[PDB]
Amino acid sequence: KHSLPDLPYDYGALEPHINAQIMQLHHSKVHAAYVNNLNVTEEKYQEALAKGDVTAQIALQPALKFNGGGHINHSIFWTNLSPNGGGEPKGELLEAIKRDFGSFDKFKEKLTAASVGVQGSGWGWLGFNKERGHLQIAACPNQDPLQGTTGLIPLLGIDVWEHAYYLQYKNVRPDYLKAIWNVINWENVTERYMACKK
Amino acid sequence: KHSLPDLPYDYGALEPHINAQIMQLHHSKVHAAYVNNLNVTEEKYQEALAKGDVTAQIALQPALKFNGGGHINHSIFWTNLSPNGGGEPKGELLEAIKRDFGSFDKFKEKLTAASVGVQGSGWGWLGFNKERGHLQIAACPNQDPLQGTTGLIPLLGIDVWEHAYYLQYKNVRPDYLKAIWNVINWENVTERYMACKK
Amino acid sequence: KHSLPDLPYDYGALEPHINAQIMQLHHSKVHAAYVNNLNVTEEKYQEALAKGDVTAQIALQPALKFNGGGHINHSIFWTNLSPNGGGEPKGELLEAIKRDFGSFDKFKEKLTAASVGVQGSGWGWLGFNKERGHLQIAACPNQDPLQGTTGLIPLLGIDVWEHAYYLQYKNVRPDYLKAIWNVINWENVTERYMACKK
Amino acid sequence: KHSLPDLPYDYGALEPHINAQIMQLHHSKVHAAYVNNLNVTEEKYQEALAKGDVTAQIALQPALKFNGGGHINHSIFWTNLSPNGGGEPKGELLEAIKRDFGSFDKFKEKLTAASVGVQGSGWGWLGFNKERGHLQIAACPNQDPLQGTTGLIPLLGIDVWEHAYYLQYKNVRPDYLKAIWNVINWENVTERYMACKK
Ligand SMILES: [Mn+2]
Ligand SMILES: [Mn+2]
Ligand SMILES: [Mn+2]
Ligand SMILES: [Mn+2]
Repeated sequence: KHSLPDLPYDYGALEPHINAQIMQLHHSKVHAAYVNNLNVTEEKYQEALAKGDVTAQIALQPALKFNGGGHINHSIFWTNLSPNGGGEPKGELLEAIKRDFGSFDKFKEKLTAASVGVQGSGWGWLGFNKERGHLQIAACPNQDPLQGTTGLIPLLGIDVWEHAYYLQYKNVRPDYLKAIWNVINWENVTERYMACKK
Repeated sequence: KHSLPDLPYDYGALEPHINAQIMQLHHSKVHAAYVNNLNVTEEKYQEALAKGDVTAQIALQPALKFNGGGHINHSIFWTNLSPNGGGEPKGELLEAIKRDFGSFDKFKEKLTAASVGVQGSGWGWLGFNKERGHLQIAACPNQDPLQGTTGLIPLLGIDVWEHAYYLQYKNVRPDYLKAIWNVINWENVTERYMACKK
Repeated sequence: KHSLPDLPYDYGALEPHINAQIMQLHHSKVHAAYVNNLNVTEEKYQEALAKGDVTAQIALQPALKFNGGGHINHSIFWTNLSPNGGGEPKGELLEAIKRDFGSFDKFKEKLTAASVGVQGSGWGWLGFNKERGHLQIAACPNQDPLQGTTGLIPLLGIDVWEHAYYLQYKNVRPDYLKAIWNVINWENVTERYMACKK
Repeated sequence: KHSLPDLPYDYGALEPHINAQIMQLHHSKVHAAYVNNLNVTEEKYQEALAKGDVTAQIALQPALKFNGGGHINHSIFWTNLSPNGGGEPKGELLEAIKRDFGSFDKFKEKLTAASVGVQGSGWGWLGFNKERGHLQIAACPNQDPLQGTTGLIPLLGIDVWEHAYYLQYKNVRPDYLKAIWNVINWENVTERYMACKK
């Protein structure tokens, strides 16, 4: 059974960058629903699979990708943030960012560009391309997860669904992007990067 | 030059169903941006068309559908609402709804179902199918407009992008759907229906 | 385990409308590959689901929909055709057609148009909408199956992938559509209709 | 007005790798139809844009991308091939390849895989990412053009629509891919590369 992970910090720990109301709803309501809905969807698919009902399996795909991706995405997202986040990464991760994007600041502009560019709901990602052996930026629609749909290993995700910023930044998504850099947990992003170090 | 239409009522005229803050931002900020961005996009396409630059024309499609659809959708939406809305339609429109959906209440449940079912950003629509000569319910993603992408003539649209309800109803989209029925301008929906009366 | 069904007739039974080379290749190579790949994909999904590996489940969706859809679609297609087919249907089906499309000829026009309209690979379908309780024509891309993706019940499908007609009709898909009417198994289409209209 | 370019060689010049019947049909019928439909669609767009008819502009997008993309893609494809082609490229291009893909053979493996991987109709491409300043392989569905939809610059395209190989290789797309390497115009691919790498 999939389960809702606890936040690594309190709901108001990312203030004033992301306020407590957004965090509380985002975790206890939005993420929570994806987990429960994912479990329900998985149970329906085992039944469909057991009966060899291909039509049912296909009909369940949107729910599985949506709720499953929702669980995958938010689980990573919480770990990507920290009250003591911000600044820049060091060592290998930093060198890779410099190598692949020119400089840390350029990288921030490129991931900001990808995140602000999402039309409708979605996510901006810094991922790792195993085949090419380098970092790569990508944007995903709705809850479509990065690895499941592109093969890239997620390192840092920026949720740009309106439920992630509208209460506080209203329609000005760039203000939200501006603020989130202050709470990025580069320690976690570095750990995920080193995890694909092969 | 496309322009931002004035609202047919004040920003707080739909209270308590849709609060003033949502309306003020939705119209003066969200719709406004689509109009300006649409004008910019159209100007780029005339240049691309004049030079016969097919690649540029294709690259501009997402911006044109997104901002153009945004303008089309919101323009219709404002006219679909009224402080003195609610209740049920009469005459032909009502008979068609009964004929095509069984009853007015069933119709409300079906359009509610379509609207709540949108994964991510989008719209729920009651449209008119000219070929079949009957009403039809459809859901559209992001700002993809009803007529431009399905051929159905829009009669009533329900915006389910989070910027349309999150500030007030948070993650509970069904509460928003529950409330909006109280401000539907059936007089306008009837006018649009009679407009395809041929 | 899914299996390749035998054709209900000889590979050259549909001559001269659909030649024997196309039929033999379509059944013994094309459909067979979808069956094989479906079995492979389904088993990978069994493992992924057992491990609660959401990323793997999602990554397998394109292969499951494509190959699963391929199996569903071609299985129905073989039964929709017959060496003694052609002409028009009778009874309730014919009544539904004239009623929902005006006449049999207008119906041919609509389904032909939907099939010829597919850009790229896909299928044209005459289906049954259990919700509205009436017939409905739809087009599906690649191997996306009718019921699994639209909820409509398949009654008659027209495969417009190039492998279904290139060898014989070359780029003239309209000639292929005109010819296929001569081999439609209306008896089978009637069964499928009476089956969901109980 | 867009025009159908003459082929840079005889229809049977690529024998036995791609037969003359496929070449003649592909150029004189398939590509020709895209050109004709593109001109028709572009003119309708001129009218729609002049009237500020956003709905019509949006409704025309599928036809413009499909036919416009068709023209762009096939125009490049003819130049990427040659009767005296085959072998490997030299100089900077070859350096970029081994560098970005490991070796020429690994590159063939990657592009072949991308091309054979297309489910339904589409293209496999070796492109140039001006942003990262390196080569990049991508697959595009139907006639969606490489630059217009991904921003990457096309260097070499492999058409994997069934009309490009069914007549000769039947359902065995891998045999088609193996054969096409013998006619790649590396001289042309080099030009396109040096052109965007200025
Ligand atoms: Mn979220
Ligand atoms: Mn809106
Ligand atoms: Mn087929
Ligand atoms: Mn082609």
